[PDB]
Formats: sequence, structure tokens, C-alpha cells
Amino acid sequence: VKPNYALKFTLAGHTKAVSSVKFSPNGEWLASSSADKLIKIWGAYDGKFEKTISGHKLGISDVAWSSDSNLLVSASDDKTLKIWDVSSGKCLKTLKGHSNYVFCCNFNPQSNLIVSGSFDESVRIWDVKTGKCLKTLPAHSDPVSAVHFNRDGSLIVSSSYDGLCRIWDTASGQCLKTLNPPVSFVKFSPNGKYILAATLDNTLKLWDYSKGKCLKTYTGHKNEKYCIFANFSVTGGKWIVSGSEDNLVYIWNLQTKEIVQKLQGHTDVVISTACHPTENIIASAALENDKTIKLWKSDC
Ligand SMILES: OCc1c[nH]c(CCCc2ccccc2)n1
Ligand SMILES: [Cl-]
Repeated sequence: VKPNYALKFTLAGHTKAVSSVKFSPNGEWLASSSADKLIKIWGAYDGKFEKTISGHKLGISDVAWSSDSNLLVSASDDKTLKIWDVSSGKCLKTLKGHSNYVFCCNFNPQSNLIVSGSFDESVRIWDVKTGKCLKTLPAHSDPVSAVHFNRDGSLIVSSSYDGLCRIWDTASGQCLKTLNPPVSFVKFSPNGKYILAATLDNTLKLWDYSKGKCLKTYTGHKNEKYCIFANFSVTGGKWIVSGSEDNLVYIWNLQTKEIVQKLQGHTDVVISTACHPTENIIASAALENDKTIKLWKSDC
């Protein structure tokens, strides 16, 4: 069985490169971040523009939702993160402490913590309520490309241009495991047993966290320059989804590693993809020659 993702909506509005798209956990919204210093909120199902959220002084590299879909966090070149009330569009907290661009961010499942990764080579853990930095992890020896909490928030996985993926005990900040090309993206599988890692040699790899071994390798896409998001699609067939520097969305069969679909339409690097939490829907977003978000729907 292969998916049949077809274009449903093109979301225009950003005036520079889109950096990240994420579906709200309740499935209602897509959030987009951009080099244009803005967050935009869109209807997940009708693609309808809802609102612009502004306040960062420089471009945004990443955005992430709280578990209840009420808050966003953004990571910016202004060296801050901002926590946003999505309903009001208001900045609740500015998280200050990184000494260079903040590149990546995520809430834990409880959504009492935010993890961030920075060009300053550190991973920070922040208290959402106070906006204060709880821990600074001397995580890497080059810019941090991705940070992600596992299913219960007990672990953080980080990746870096230093070629390392590290797994951190959230509660203590201690490194549990180091899992040489630059690692441009990492995240835990929904069940937290696997880590998906991108390297800037046109390769995605599925790792068994507990055993520390590579189970699957996905190739055929172009990825030598940008930190391109990748996803587990789990609503229908079990796919791996990624953007690509050849302007396509790549979908692989997770088990067989065969490319099952390439989605055409973007006119620049597909930097970010997201999979809808309940429906067979993909969001894709592209760099500055395109600047659009596309919503795609499949029957499986
Ligand atoms: O965790 C992987 C990750 C986070 N953010 C990105 C996108 C980087 C590209 C980009 C940056 C700033 C403006 C426009 C585009 N990848
Ligand atoms: Cl996620």
C-alpha cells in the first residue's frame, strides 16, 4: 500500500523563508514561523489564515505547541525564545540566556518545561510559568540543530553539526548516551523507543535508543545544507516524511525504506514538514523563492 497525498491548500502570507510548520496537538491549527520575524496561525482543515503573532526583533527558526494547544514557543535569531498565548497573540515571557541564535525548541508533554538549542552550542531547559532558565547543558561543540522530549518528558534528544546525537536525563541534566557527518535533525518516535536522525550526507536513519543501533536508512532526497525536519506519519500507513533541497516532499515506507511518494509543487527547498495528529494530512513549507505552506491529504 502507498499513500496518495494530493494538494488541498496553498497558504501564502510570509514575506521571507518559512522555517517551521507544526500542527496543534488538538489538530485544529497549523503554526508557521519565518525569517520574516512572524508566527502565522492557519486552520488545519480549511487552510484559512487566522492571525499573525509578532514581537521578535529578528527571524524565527522554530515554533512549538504546548500539549493543550493554548501556548506557542518560538526560537529566534534575537537570541531569545518567546512564550505566546495563541488566543490573545500576547507574549507571556521572553526567555533570555542564550548567547547566540536560538535554533530549535519544544515543550515537554506536561508543558511545564521548554527545551531549546542554540548556535551557542548549549541546550537550555526553561520553566514555562516563571520564564527562568532551570538548566544549561554544555551539550555540543557546534550549533544545536534539534531538541525533542520523549513521550513522558523524562528524556531529551539533541543533535548538532558536531556529528553527535545525545540523550539527556531531563530531571538531572546528565547525558545518558551518545548515539561523523553533521546531524541536522533528531526526534523520538511516538512510543519513544526509536530516534529518527538526519545527517547532511542526504541520509535519514532510524535508531533503536535502548540498543544504540541503526535499524533503517532512508536515501534518495537531497540534504547537504539545511536542517530539514522529518516526521513519523502514523495516522494511516507507517511512513517517514521529510523535505528536500530538490523542492520535493519525500515519503518512505518505514519498514521497506522505498520512496512511496514525492510531492511536487514547491519552488524552493522544503525545509519543514509536519504530520497531522489524527488525519492523513501533511503540511510542507519552503524557503525564500517560494515562502508558501502547502496542505496535502491522503486516503491512507
Ligand atoms: O530542528 C530542526 C530545525 C529547526 N529549525 C529549522 C529550520 C532552519 C532554516 C531556517 C531558519 C531561519 C529562517 C528560515 C529558515 N530546522
Ligand atoms: Cl512533535
